[PDB]
Amino acid sequence: QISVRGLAGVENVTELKKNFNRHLHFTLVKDRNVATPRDYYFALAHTVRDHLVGRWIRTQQHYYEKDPKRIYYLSLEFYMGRTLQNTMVNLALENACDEATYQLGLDMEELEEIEEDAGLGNGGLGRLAACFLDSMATLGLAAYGYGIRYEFGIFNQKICGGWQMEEADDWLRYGNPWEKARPEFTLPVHFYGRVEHTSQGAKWVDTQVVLAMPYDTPVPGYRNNVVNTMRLWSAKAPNDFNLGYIQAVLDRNLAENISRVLYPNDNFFEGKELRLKQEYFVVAATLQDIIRRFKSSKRTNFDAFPDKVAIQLNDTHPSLAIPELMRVLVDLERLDWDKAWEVTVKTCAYTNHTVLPEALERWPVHLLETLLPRHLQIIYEINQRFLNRVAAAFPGDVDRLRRMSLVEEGAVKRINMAHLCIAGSHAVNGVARIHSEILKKTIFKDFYELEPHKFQNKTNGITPRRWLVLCNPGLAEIIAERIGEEYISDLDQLRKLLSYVDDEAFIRDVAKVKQENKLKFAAYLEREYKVHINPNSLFDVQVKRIHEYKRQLLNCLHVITLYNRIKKEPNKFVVPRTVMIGGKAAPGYHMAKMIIKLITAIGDVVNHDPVVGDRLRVIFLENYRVSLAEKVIPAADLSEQISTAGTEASGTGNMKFMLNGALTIGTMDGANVEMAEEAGEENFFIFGMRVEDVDRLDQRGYNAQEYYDRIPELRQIIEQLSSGFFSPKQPDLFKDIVNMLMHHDRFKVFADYEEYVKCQERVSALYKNPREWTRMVIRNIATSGKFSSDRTIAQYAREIWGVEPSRQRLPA
Amino acid sequence: QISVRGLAGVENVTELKKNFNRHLHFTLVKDRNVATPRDYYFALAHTVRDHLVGRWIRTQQHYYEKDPKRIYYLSLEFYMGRTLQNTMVNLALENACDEATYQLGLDMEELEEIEEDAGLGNGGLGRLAACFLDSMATLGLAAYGYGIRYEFGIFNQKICGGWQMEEADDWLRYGNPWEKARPEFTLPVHFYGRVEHTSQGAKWVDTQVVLAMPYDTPVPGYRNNVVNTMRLWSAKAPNDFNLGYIQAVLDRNLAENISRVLYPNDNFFEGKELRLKQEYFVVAATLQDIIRRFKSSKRTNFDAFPDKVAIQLNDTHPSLAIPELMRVLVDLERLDWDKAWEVTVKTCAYTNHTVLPEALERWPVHLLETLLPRHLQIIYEINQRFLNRVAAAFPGDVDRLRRMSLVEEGAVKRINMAHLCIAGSHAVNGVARIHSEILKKTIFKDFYELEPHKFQNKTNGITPRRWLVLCNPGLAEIIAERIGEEYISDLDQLRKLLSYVDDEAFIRDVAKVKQENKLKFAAYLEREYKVHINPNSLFDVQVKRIHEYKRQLLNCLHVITLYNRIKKEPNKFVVPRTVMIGGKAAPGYHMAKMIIKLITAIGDVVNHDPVVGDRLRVIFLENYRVSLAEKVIPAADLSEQISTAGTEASGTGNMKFMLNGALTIGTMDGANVEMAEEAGEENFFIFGMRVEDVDRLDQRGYNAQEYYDRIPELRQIIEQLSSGFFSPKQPDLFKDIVNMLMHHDRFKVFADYEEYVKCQERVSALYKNPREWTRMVIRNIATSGKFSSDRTIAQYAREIWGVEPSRQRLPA
Ligand SMILES: O=c1[nH]c(=O)n([C@@H]2O[C@H](CO)[C@@H](O)[C@H](F)[C@H]2O)cc1F
Ligand SMILES: O=c1[nH]c(=O)n([C@@H]2O[C@H](CO)[C@@H](O)[C@H](F)[C@H]2O)cc1F
Repeated sequence: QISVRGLAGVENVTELKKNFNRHLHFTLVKDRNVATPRDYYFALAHTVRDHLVGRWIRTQQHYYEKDPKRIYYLSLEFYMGRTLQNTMVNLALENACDEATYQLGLDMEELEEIEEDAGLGNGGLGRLAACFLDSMATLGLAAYGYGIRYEFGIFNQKICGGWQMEEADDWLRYGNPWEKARPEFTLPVHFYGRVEHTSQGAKWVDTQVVLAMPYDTPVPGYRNNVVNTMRLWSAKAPNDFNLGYIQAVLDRNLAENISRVLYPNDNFFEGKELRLKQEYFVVAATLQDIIRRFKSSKRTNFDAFPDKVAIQLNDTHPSLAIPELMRVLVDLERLDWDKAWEVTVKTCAYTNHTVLPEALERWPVHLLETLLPRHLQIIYEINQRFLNRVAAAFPGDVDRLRRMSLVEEGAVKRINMAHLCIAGSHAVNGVARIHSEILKKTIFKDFYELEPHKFQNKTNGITPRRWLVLCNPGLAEIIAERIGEEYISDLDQLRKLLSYVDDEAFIRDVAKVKQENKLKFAAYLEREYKVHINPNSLFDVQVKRIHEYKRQLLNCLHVITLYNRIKKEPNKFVVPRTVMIGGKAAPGYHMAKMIIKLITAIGDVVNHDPVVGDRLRVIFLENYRVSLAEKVIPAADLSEQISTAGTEASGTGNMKFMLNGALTIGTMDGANVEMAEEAGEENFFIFGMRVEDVDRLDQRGYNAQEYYDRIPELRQIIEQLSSGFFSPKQPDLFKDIVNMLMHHDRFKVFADYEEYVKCQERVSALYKNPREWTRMVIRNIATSGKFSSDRTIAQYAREIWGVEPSRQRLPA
Repeated sequence: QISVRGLAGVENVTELKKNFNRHLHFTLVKDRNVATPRDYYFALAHTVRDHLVGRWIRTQQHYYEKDPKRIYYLSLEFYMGRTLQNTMVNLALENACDEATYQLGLDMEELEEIEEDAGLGNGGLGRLAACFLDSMATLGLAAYGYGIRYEFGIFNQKICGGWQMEEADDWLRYGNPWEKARPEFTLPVHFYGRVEHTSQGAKWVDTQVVLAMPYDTPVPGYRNNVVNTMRLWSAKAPNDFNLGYIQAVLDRNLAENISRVLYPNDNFFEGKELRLKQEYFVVAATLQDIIRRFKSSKRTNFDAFPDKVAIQLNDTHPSLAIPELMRVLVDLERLDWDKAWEVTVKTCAYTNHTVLPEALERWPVHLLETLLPRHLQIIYEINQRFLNRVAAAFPGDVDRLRRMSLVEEGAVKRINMAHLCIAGSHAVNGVARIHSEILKKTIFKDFYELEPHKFQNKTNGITPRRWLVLCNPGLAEIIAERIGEEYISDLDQLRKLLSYVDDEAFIRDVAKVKQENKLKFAAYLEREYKVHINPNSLFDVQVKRIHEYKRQLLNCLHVITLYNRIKKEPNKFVVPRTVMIGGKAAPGYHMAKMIIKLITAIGDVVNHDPVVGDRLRVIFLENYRVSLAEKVIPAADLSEQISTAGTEASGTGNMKFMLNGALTIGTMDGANVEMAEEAGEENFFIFGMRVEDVDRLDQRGYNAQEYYDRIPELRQIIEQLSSGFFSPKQPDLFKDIVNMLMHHDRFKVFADYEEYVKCQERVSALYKNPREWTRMVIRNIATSGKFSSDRTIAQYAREIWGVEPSRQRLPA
């Protein structure tokens, strides 16, 4: 049908149909008379998987023969979404499978909807890991993603009576055709116990043992025949575990609970023992596997270890890799401390994802003492040696010594895991230019002064395979018609589109693709949720995890302003909008749960007011996840990126909207700054305080009452919330929200309100002129190239890992 | 190589090799360079499984079209063992696969050893269910086995310091290629709650829900292209289960624990709540599935239900089927009580497996009250109506009323599940002629008097596929050479062998096959256990679960007698023996654990005494299970079947030894009586008290001291045990054993000692004359035909289920 989806050759289609029928019969044990759409999905998945196998085997054979430096990406989260379409895209099989299934009397898009998301992450950090795996394979790097195979991923969100309810994400119920269990590579992991000192060093004894069983999932590169591996560990009890008899067998669950469930917190640290066990479990199994592969490659020369191994730490979650590597090298391999430390530093690098104090991992010493006694001792020794260096560099500066210590003093002694990561890594990076600068100026200032060479920036990116070709084939096609297909793995080529900004045909085509996407999404909503929207309205979208810093509340204030203005002048023309907000709240985060209730409560009033009509709709998008992002992002006109300046490290949702033809309303925060720089400030809707303005306000003290007193429209909204206008049956329902905004608002919602509302007026003004709206859109798409994760990964490769990317094809 | 293993045609072999390589590549994702023997096993298993699929699909299609009466065999145990070789035998693929793997450079027998036993049973009762499934498929019956998919089967037994240790049987660790998950047929099961009475009958409300997910395993018939189904249920929590958040997800384990582990008790009732949950879980899911299939076949006519459905209860474990069927028919389908009861009685039949009082299920009322409140009410109503019938038949007989009641009075009120099964079944059977007679004379006398027509006998049997063709191909072949292959599904044809009892060639061939089997087994022991035996000795074998009634202790007394006699006259000739005892003890059964220690302790003394040499060896066979039975039984010369008369209902191990060329030393107990009747008493080594003799001794009182006083050789053994001869470091180790034998022996070990020892002398006498030993063996094999489970199943089919067996082939 469309060019970018590849060839549908007679031979290919014939073979696909044949193998589909083989799998339905032999694999699924069904015939066409009893088969359901789910059976058909699985028959297709197995058929496509078969095409990965040969390439997967020979890629791994190639790495053994060539013996390149290996890259190990350690993460507690891999937010993968669905795999079927992504695999077809990367293998150039989409059109062929579409034809084959069509000839069998099946709709492929209907089959695609059956696959469960692999929802093994919370949001930005987890999705970054997924985009990174795609780019590393596309760039021919010998890379492995290592994580945990959670039996339950991020919860499914149901909205009941306007409230979030959580349901278990039982994603493995029907099986996972993509993974391959590798019980033969099972490894032991140790917990608890005690440390014994012998004539020949320390020994960690009397431990409890949990087995780590790996499951491997293929990661295909874009049309280069490279297939890399994501290896996820599952927890298993040993067979003599607890071994009255019945209870001992039932108690195996205690060991296996380690890999049971993903902690559903986003940008928030919870110091629970089970989470610490998860962090060590992934680190211990992964490091053993790395060392095994290093020894088996081509007495043991660990001096060359950093030449053949790079370990990237995604946040501090796998920070225990640092003392674990020291433990293995010193206690087991018998290297001297100084040599082991040199190897460790040159091997490890650390990526920071936030500056919010509540997100920083600070583990109580008493927890580490009980669970990991040898690691605590190693951490104390690292700290002593590090502080000896600080004292030599800054003699007499006693406060610097306490500020920089890995051990924090107080009520409970804690270990600062970020301090550990900086000390034990050769590179530390932030994830956008402004964020990386904030790190050097504020929270890691002391460390930057000691070791300036360690600090880098690597601006985040997204993969243009999932986030353009897959989710928006209509846009991919009209671009390819003009500039060819090379841009899919070289996104900077989108700049060529600048020469079409005055092209009347292109303008019409860009706008046509957006309309079609909006129609399709408007239909999706009616079918699956019985919600009814006007597809001719401006689609105003804010999708991301619910958090006070992201300021969904500022969006709510604007929505109520628009409603109040309509009620004041009902017969005045306004540009129609559909305001869509979606995202999950952490189950324990009360204020985020209250914000969801507020959004639905506003919808309850606005959507049923006869005077409003179809001029304003407010919709909460339930169960926001990767597969939903792929649907809504291509349909969006306006992307809301409105975090308080200095709080969103980078953002990546922002980049997805830019690539897909939405304009951005945003603060100068995270990557928004670089996006505006690339496109031109005149092609962005920037408003509000800059970081420096927030700093000034903090200095004199933020007083929300001042804004309430001086802005009549703001006062009206607060009075409506307080008096029960949006909750008639429970007048005081939103008291906590009002109290927070008036007395305890860390994120200064009122301070950006006036400029936000005015900027929104400018958006509505431009939308009234379709031609100029679309020309600005083209200027955004054309300059989105920098935000490909291929660019990001090439920078990590050259500046941190010391490896060269390759666009060269492996033989098919 | 050998005829009975089928053809190895060029086309077949070529295709098998091709598919083996396909599975290694696509299914296992390996090449020949990295593959292990386990990978090769799996590639073969998938290749063989592929051959089952077409036949499995069309068998189930055939039953839908023909709509025959369906047979449902309900059991908490299916002791299946390994599946690979059994499947090859039944499909006639053994020689072809042997050739194909040979050409690939692999040894098939080595690959077969990799498969884990499906050890989903304890012993005789569970293995009977497995043999029954094989026979039902071979006889073309539309039969389904229904049970629980335990994640952990019967524990693996390790012997440490002479003691039993238990390890978890993690049989699913590497996957199970034979099963197919069917999550689409998942069904809810209800627990707890309360009963509400409405205008329209009772309602069971406020329940907890557990999901039952089925897994289907194919059951191939012998070369008839029939493939039946064994459907095993797995427990799953619903997704809103318990739905702070983390704990709610972790607590799912509580629901899923229902299918976690097999209770390891053999002939012993333990009244634990979890076991009751297992029993209802299998019954509730199974009955819903049966009713669904009945409604979907060809408003709803339940009068015809018993014409299309038979439910066989394997012991009382699934007895809740009776009140569950009443519940569904009365509460849900709204039938009147009397009609529902008629349907229930005509549908259900019950098989009793023991008369030992400690094995009988008597559930406390308080347990049923809390867990299954509606079932308790239904049971009370069944009891009231049943007792009203008894009162009408036997007016004034008040003690009969209390004896026959389903409710037992006392300290704790209990429900007698055997009484429930008799009341609610149209047929009740024992499992050997003597057992069935004991039921009518003793424990069920009252019930027999009320309803004599209900009581039947169905003597147990074993499948000649697993228990001859599979485990003893050498014997199968020499038989086939003379009488053809038809006997494999018509075992009565073995009678033709009586005309070869004087055939010098046949005599030599029978003895040659035994020697080879013994050599192979003697080698297996050295390889896997480093134990060294003389293959020219008489192989004296007792393998079965460890229990006081089975009298492994009587065997021990004989062994010590032989040792003492040798020590008394060292230079006298004795027929050399290897005495082998194996079997598992229930983890909580102290006396059985002590018996295992005694056996190893005797071995410790006997096997290291230089004066004994290789004339006497005592070996404990570790981890006795189905796969081990297949190895040892063909190697045995003497089969020990020495339970106290009246205690072993039938036995089936006895039949396996008879078929495989061992002679039997035994009491007139269970099926031993019918075996001796078939072969002729002169061709059996019968000794000891008959049932009537045990009864007489009980009347005057059993006094063990009398035997100790009158038998000097017995006195010597007891003094050796007491004084610490067999435990020098712990002199009083066996005090409990001596005390039991002297003061509290329910099974009268001393009373059979003299006759047992004398009978053993007659065995040794015959073994000295190889030719006459072998002629007696031929007379046993030739008359083993009655003990085929094909005969047993044909009797169930005609006399209980009302269906006709068929040897007719389905199209391939
Ligand atoms: O716990 C966190 N969970 C999360 O999604 N993040 C996010 O990481 C993304 C990838 O770098 C960035 O784009 C965002 F700015 C950041 O908020 C940060 C966290 F600390
Ligand atoms: O719990 C029991 N577990 C068991 O193996 N059985 C056995 O059942 C076999 C099959 O009928 C018979 O051959 C045996 F006589 C009997 O002991 C009886 C039980 F009650």
